[PDB]
Amino acid sequence: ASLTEIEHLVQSVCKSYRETCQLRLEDLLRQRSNIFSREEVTGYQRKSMWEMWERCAHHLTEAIQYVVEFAKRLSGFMELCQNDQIVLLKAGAMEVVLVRMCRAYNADNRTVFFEGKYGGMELFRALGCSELISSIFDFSHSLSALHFSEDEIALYTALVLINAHRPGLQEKRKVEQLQYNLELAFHHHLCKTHRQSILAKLPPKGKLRSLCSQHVERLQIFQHLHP
Repeated sequence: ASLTEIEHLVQSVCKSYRETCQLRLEDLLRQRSNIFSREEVTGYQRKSMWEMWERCAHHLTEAIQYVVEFAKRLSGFMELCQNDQIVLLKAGAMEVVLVRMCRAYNADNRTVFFEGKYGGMELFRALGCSELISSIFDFSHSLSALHFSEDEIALYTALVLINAHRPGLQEKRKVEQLQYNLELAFHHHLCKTHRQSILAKLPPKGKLRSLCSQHVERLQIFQHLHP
């Protein structure tokens, strides 16, 4: 690539994220004062695990739909054979959703935006997997402390998805090329915005794999019996 072709890649990835970000950052920030009351929190905790599951499943499925639309607008993604488009999304979609969640999290009171208001992890008590929920909250708290910009999220999440080492890739070389060009873009933008410092602060890549694998294993247990 040439430097202006890289800048062009950046701009495009950043626009794709803006068009598929699902909740706009301005509206999340403005809602931080809109917090569940103790009686509303009690209402969630009284819900059966089954109802909580169904709600969580619906919001996850919505989120994944936006991630998929994002993938589709990354240049070169749609020219990949359908097998590899599926491999990459199967592996990385939930990982991207976990990263996107940091935008909806308030590290000042450890609350997340859920169904219209902010609430703590105790909102989710009826699922009975506090270990998992607290590690999700802990991961988002780790990310929020970086003060991730919109564009940083865009570029980082595209590299979450465009990863040549996922197994079953039928055109591993095409994916490498796209990953390479997105890495150049990412590192270039960090230089133009003076944010080189965040690279060494990003989650160990295995961190997201390992958290997503656990998260899916809970989802697995809920959406087998009773889809």
